[PDB]
Amino acid sequence: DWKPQILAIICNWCSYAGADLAGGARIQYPPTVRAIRVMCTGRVDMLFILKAFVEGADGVLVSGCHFGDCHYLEGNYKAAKRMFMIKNLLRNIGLDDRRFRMTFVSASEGAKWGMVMEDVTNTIKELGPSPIKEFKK
Amino acid sequence: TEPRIGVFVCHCGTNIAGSMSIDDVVNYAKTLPYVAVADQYQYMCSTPGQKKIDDAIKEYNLTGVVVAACSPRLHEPTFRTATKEGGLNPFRFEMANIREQNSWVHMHGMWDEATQKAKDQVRMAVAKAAKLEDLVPKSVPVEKTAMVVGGGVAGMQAALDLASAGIKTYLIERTPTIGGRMSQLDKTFPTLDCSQCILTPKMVDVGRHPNIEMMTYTEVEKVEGYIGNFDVTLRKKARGVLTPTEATAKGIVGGGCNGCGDCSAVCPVIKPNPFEMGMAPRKAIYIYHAQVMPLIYTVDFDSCVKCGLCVEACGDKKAIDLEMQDEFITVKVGTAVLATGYELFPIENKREWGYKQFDNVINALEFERLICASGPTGGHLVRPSDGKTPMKVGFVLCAGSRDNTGIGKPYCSRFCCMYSLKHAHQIMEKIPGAVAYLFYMDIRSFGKMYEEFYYRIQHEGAKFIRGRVANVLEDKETKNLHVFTEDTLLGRPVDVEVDLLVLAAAVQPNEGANELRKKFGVSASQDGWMLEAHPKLNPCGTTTAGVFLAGVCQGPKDIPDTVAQAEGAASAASIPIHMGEVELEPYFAMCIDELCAGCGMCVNLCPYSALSLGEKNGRTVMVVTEAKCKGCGTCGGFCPGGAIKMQHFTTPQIVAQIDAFFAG
Amino acid sequence: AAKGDMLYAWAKDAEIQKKGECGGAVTALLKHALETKMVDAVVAIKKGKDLYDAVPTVITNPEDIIQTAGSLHCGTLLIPKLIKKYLNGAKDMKLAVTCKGCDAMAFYELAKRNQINLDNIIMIGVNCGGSVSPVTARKMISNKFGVDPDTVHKEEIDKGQFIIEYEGGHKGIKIDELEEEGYGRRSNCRRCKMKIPRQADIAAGNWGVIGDKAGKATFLEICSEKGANLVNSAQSKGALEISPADPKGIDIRAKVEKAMFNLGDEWRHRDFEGMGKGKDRLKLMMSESSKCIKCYACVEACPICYCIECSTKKPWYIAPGVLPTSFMFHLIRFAHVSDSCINCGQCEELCPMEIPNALFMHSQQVEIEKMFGHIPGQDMTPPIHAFVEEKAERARLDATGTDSIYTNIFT
Amino acid sequence: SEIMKYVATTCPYCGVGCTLNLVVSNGKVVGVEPNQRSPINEGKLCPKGVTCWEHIHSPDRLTTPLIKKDGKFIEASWDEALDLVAKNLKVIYDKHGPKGLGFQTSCRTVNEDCYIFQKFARVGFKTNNVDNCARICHGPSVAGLSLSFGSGAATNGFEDALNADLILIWGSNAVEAHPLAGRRIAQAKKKGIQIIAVDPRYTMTARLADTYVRFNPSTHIALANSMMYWIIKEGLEDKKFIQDRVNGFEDLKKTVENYADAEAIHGVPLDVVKDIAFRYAKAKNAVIIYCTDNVRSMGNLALLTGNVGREGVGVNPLRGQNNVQGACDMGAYPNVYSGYQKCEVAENRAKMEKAWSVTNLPDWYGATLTEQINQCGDEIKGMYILGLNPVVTYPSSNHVKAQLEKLDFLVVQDIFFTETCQYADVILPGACFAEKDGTFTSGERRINRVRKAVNPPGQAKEDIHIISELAAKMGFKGFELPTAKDVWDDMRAVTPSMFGATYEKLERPEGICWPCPTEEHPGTPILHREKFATADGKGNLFGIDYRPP
Ligand SMILES: Cc1cc2nc3c(=O)[nH]c(=O)nc-3n(C[C@H](O)[C@H](O)[C@H](O)COP(=O)(O)OP(=O)(O)OC[C@H]3O[C@@H](n4cnc5c(N)ncnc54)[C@H](O)[C@@H]3O)c2cc1C
Ligand SMILES: Cc1cc2nc3c(=O)[nH]c(=O)nc-3n(C[C@H](O)[C@H](O)[C@H](O)COP(=O)(O)OP(=O)(O)OC[C@H]3O[C@@H](n4cnc5c(N)ncnc54)[C@H](O)[C@@H]3O)c2cc1C
Ligand code: SF4
Ligand code: SF4
Ligand code: SF4
Ligand code: SF4
Ligand code: SF4
Ligand code: SF4
Ligand code: SF4
Ligand code: SF4
Ligand code: SF4
Ligand code: SF4
Ligand code: SF4
Ligand code: FES
Repeated sequence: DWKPQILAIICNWCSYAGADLAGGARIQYPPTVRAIRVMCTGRVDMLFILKAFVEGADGVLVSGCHFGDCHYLEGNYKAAKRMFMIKNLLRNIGLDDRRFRMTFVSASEGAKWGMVMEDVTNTIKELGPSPIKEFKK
Repeated sequence: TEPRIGVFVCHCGTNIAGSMSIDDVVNYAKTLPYVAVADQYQYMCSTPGQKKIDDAIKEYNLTGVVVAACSPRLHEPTFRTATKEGGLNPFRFEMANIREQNSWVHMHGMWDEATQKAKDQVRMAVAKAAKLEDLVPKSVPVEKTAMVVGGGVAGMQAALDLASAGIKTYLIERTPTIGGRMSQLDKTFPTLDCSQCILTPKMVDVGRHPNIEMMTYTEVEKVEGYIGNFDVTLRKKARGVLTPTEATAKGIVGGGCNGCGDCSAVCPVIKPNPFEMGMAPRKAIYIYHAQVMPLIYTVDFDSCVKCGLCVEACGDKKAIDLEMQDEFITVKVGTAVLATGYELFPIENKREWGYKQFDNVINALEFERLICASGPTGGHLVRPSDGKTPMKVGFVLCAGSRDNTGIGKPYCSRFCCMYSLKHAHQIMEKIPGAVAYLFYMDIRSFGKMYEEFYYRIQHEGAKFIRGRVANVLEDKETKNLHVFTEDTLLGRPVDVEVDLLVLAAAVQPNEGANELRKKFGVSASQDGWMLEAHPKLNPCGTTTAGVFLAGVCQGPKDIPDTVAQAEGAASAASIPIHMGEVELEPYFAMCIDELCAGCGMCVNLCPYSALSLGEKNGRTVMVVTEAKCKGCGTCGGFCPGGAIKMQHFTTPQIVAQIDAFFAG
Repeated sequence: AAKGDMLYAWAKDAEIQKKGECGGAVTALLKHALETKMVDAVVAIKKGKDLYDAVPTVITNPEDIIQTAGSLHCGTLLIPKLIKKYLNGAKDMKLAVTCKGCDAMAFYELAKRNQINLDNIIMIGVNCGGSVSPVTARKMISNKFGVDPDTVHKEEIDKGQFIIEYEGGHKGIKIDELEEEGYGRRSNCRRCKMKIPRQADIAAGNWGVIGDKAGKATFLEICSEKGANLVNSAQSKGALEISPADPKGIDIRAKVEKAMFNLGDEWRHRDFEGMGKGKDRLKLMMSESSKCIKCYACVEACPICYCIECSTKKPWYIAPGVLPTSFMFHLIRFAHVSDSCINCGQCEELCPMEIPNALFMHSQQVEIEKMFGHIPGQDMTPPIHAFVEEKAERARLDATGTDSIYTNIFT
Repeated sequence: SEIMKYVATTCPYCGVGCTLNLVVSNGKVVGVEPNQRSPINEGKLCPKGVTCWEHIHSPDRLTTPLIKKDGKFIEASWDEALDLVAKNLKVIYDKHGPKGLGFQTSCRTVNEDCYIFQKFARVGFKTNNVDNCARICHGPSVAGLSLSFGSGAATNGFEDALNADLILIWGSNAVEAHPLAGRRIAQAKKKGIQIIAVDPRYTMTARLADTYVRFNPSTHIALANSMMYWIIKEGLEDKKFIQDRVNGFEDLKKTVENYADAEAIHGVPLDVVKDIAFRYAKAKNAVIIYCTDNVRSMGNLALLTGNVGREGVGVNPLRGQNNVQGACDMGAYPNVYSGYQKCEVAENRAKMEKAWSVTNLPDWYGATLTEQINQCGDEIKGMYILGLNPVVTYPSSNHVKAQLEKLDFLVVQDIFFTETCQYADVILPGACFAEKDGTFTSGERRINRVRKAVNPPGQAKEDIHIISELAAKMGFKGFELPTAKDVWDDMRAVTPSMFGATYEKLERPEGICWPCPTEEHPGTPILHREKFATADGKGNLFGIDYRPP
């Protein structure tokens, strides 16, 4: 039974609030994703995601605020640019670009957070362990 | 080696202990790299919990503390205060959310897995806390002055509110008088009170207040700085006439311009009056109207011929200086309020209404001036074509509004329905037997006592044709106006004959308002008005700190809504002045100038314009205005060189969390 | 003679014309600019010990400019980074630099980053059909031409073939035949598509010269007002000869440029598909990058890398001392550079361990360019991350028809 | 006023001899740039080469001569220090013969410095107590490979391994130290060449290998003997090569037989030793890259399989230091004159008498750096040190300190104020590689050129200038050598091996390999092409038994 290793970097104001609301509503989801809780998900550098993938992450999830709903008014657009370029980079280096995703969860969507956890867990179990672990890292 | 961290795990009374093994979590934390003590307690948000935290801090000499409990947004201030009481910096505390994210979502049949997730969360929290520094709270002092740009009702209200709060305030008015648009109105909907009558006490209060410097006939030349200290350079336009204070300062004991008016009586130059929409004559030396706050009689220098007759008209008082130029004043303010107001949309476009080519077609402000008793005539509405009183007046509502054709405006001007009703009432009252026709397309009486006003207007005899005017022709013999539209109710085409046609034109920001709002770093909205900090919960604020918006410059409004907005802006501006300090965000960005390369990419990356490129030790580096930064982290996450330090969320601390996730 | 004209230019002085490669117009222009005191120095290339040794030189004394006449097809080096390092980005010196297409692109990439001052630099760029590494050139000459390299008097690339004039005659071989063997132009030059540097101040070449001026005139394209003023002054002071270009010359010039673009596309396809795809490409890149010994010459030579202290040196990304470096070392460079890489090739040819850095970097470059639509080396538009627009991101998210950045992005 | 000037110079940090461009701006080195014309490295440099310019203009560089008077050092003039050195050296010589003086040089100095050093040590006072740090920094490899092949230098070049088929790295940090000699291994990996590493720990170099073999430390000879025993057992030895070019085969057959299954003497299983041995002896061209019995046994492997006098073959020790080859070639060695001319034989002594205007050359075996240090108080009193820092470098630093204290009148000429300098009585500032104008001799025997980039800081001087001034003050004749080229010509005029390598030929980027007798000779990149350099034209192999640690 191989245990997937998904890392999440979720902003304080919307995604973290959404996860808190999901917990408050007693919405169940598998215990596979652990969070980081940056302030604005525009704090997320590309080197964070790449370091996670190198260190042995099986999947990476970054959750922010809906466009036009950022607490700092522009962070999620910078994050979106960075994550689009990250998807390019993971495809072009031979990694599966579907191992990484960025979601937009607001503070009122706990059920959406549970659905996202289920979907990410299912996708990563389908893809299997990261190839980077086998090749000498 | 030096960091010693204490881990404390809360049971939350079988809320956490019912889903995971707390003993396993504690015994695991006892073996983490930097851990001096690991303890468990039932309710650590209670006073015994704080007592235990303090006792452990004192007896193990902990460098930092990690609490495995509910979400930080619930009890982070609580445990920060707990840690501060005990001899540790508040921001040396770290929290692991093991209830909202581990115990309440993994209840059923997930016991070993939930414990493993708790171990991972505690590991990541300890890894972050081992690299946490001391964040001493710091603040920026605030200059105890305020600036209000715009002397209208919004600017006047904001200035009076700030002054009566005990704050010295500058009121900067472009025109020689403050009153604004309200001074041009004859009556006010829906109460029909005289506008000058309700506004004159406010104007004299502004003029008399010791805490307000009323600088009229001047504008803002440039602005620099931030919320703590705005250095604003103003140009005092050459007024040409001295006030008694300025006359005494100049040297002569003779007073300056008691307002007698002899100069205007002898001036031989005639020019249009902007206050009367250009329908009335005025001299080169003049006042807008009799009820001007500073009764000081400006001279129009680009129209004066320097004949020097007004100086003999003003002898022994020497109030007139024909040969002085604009001065520049550098003022040091704390906050600023923008109240620039509005102007009329140019309805000379939209050719099917003959505003400029037909003589008996006028706009609403011209109508107000023509029907006011202080206007070019004795309040007698007369036709511009021949001066005869009209018996039939049409009102074209929505003139240039809700228009998506690119000529007019796509928004509603908010008050054109109400003052059109007021104008219809005024014509039907002042001229007996006159009939008002209102060509309307969605009558909008939304405010308090507005629907009752609409009912009363209909009851007094006003005709409402529900149809946007298609076009307007004029008869060559009698300059009467044929108005062609459809009565969509009754479903028939209609050609209405009117002696006078009044266009309820849309409103737009005043000329030069966009340059001013760029000068203060305020962004425009997609309608072209000044943008708000938050459209819902901060109607007065702006993204730039220390700048607040009041009045129609934020968007078209009624006088009561404008006054409410102005008072709110005054309160928001007074708050930092009253406190005397602006507390910086606990987690601002710092530039490590030893690593900056002066590329300047990050400058355009901050929504709040905090980042700028400046010299330091002869090198071009980045400078962070801490008063503007908000700890978003966008710049720190971008800079390739790692020259920006997001404290409490630094790159070393976040990577430390990621490293510990993939550890044992 | 004004912003977009095509001209035939040569030198009044017979010596410059004779030593100049295709009419000495570039050298005459540089010499005149240094005479007239428009610039304080000229950064050019001169022969070192032989014709395979190309050395950058800063010339302040004008009568030393004739030594720089003529091109060196073995000079595979990049001027602008040297300017940034050793001339303070020309922030006090007005400079006149002769440059290739890659050199102009590097100029613009460094100007986007405030590293140099383009208002103090005149770019007289030249067309480039490709360069050859000097050791590789000597290996071709000794192996495929059957000639001792020391005896070679001149070597060049014309009409799609490598020609060497050596004592006893001249030989010529199609560049494609050499490239199919493992010789010829540099790997990045085969993929290059910046043939005519229209982003420079003047663009000088020998394509489109026809008839009586086959090798006696230079084709000048005036790409700026600065270059127009320079050429007008050179013509006025009697130091340069200008003639209108014959239109059919421009026709063949455009045809040759299009053929070069097609060849570059062919080589791009060949190399990028030769890397592999899927897990095999990842295995290739990780096995290649495992050889790195952290010389940092890839970082120090790349125009885009401008930082004071590279992230590859910070201890929380790369653990110091451990020589079998993690894959993170090259992923940092991929993240930072692959958006705006000008395919200069310096990273690949300064690498002691023979790691194809330029191949990988350009492979991400082409994908980034086709999705974001940002062409690196022109017009000083900010890098894709230095300037993020609202509508652009909203449209990019809406184009995928999905509420998240997960799938439906690529074809 | 040379706003940006490129100066081509050889890297001073190891024996590969990479070429780089120092950048001079207003008379100060400001950076290092690639030199793509060089065939050695094609403009490529290791971490050290990229940052070889930092120490040139350090503030701690010595600028004036220092003299020790009753304790702390005092600045002095060149005349005062040189006169003191001359007086004390003459007194010591006249009192204690040739035995007393001892001469130590570094293998970092240019060839001219080492040659003029040994010339001064012999043309004046007649002793050959002159040595270098090669004995302790590189090792005894040269002596063993000289016993095997006649000459101890590397037989083939570096890129010649690209023509091989089974590059065999034998316990080397090739990519760690001398990384651009491992660039060739990486290139051969790209070309598709078998590579075998026998590093006793798994390193960067062993990662390029197709096969990796780990063996217990200090058991190289046992594994080599096992390989040779199997190659002899199944007759993969080159009989034709052995008959006409190698002697001593029967004794090898006698010796090697006792190592049929040498497991537990080395940790390599029998199938692995058999596989690697057969792979070596079956490839037509195979090259060994090594890093005295160990190198002698490596020589025995190459002789048995006939991989010496050809392209892409041979044994290539890496040599570890910038001019360890040049220092030994120029005569900075106890019992050789120049180009390994074996002072023992009288004919070379007569030749040096004829060409040096001197009489009664020593003829006796000198003392090495350890020998001089051990007897540094009893009979060796007074000694000249050219670039070494013996206190730090030698094991048991306290013993070196004590014996340096026992001596009288140490001279520790150097560019930096090291821990040895404060035991000295006179300190003469030197010059770094960027301020000299000599030559280096890389490990592959190529003679590369060092060029003057900047001036020395203050009153510092090149070692040739200092030694010439000292000889002028001591009255010795034969040192009127104003420039390094004159010293090079003087060196050429005596040694027959390097007669044809003029500065005109060395100005070419390719340089010149060391066995170059005639002026039109294009050098000798491949050693022992036709015959070996022993007493007869046959290289002799030896039988080594395994002595446990
Ligand atoms: C025809 C008409 C009839 C109306 N009737 C009614 C009614 O009956 N009842 C009602 O409640 N509302 C009525 N309104 C709306 C009312 O006029 C507005 O709500 C109100 O005037 C807005 O207040 P304000 O001070 O923001 O506008 P303004 O009075 O326009 O404020 C702008 C002031 O700032 C000055 N200023 C502008 N730019 C600068 C600058 N760059 N520097 C310095 N000073 C500057 C201007 O000179 C002016 O003094 C009517 C509007 C119109 C057009
Ligand atoms: C490597 C290379 C390849 C070229 N390939 C082509 C080609 O395929 N087709 C074509 O039409 N033109 C090509 N050119 C340009 C061609 O040489 C021009 O026709 C000519 O150089 C300009 O005309 P000219 O004789 O008046 O200039 P010149 O008087 O010859 O002046 C040449 C100038 O270029 C400088 N220079 C020389 N070598 C280099 C170098 N390696 N990098 C940068 N600057 C250098 C010299 O310092 C001098 O300032 C190439 C140039 C180079 C350097
Ligand atoms: S700190 Fe949180 S988890 Fe602990 S008892 Fe209080 S509310 Fe419950
Ligand atoms: S004449 Fe003099 S006092 Fe009278 S209104 Fe004019 S300026 Fe004022
Ligand atoms: S000087 Fe000017 S303001 Fe005075 S009366 Fe003459 S025209 Fe009028
Ligand atoms: S307020 Fe009335 S007249 Fe004015 S735009 Fe709105 S609907 Fe039309
Ligand atoms: S902080 Fe970073 S991005 Fe900003 S100017 Fe400095 S180096 Fe450039
Ligand atoms: S954290 Fe945000 S607000 Fe603060 S300087 Fe950086 S980008 Fe600007
Ligand atoms: S990269 Fe392009 S411009 Fe540069 S040398 Fe190669 S072909 Fe010429
Ligand atoms: S130049 Fe090559 S070996 Fe050096 S750090 Fe870059 S990739 Fe690694
Ligand atoms: S990464 Fe390499 S190929 Fe790309 S621009 Fe930089 S040096 Fe040139
Ligand atoms: S690789 Fe990235 S961090 Fe390093 S110098 Fe280049 S841009 Fe800066
Ligand atoms: S390999 Fe040796 S010679 Fe070459 S740069 Fe490195 S240390 Fe210097
Ligand atoms: S605060 Fe969540 S996206 Fe910025």
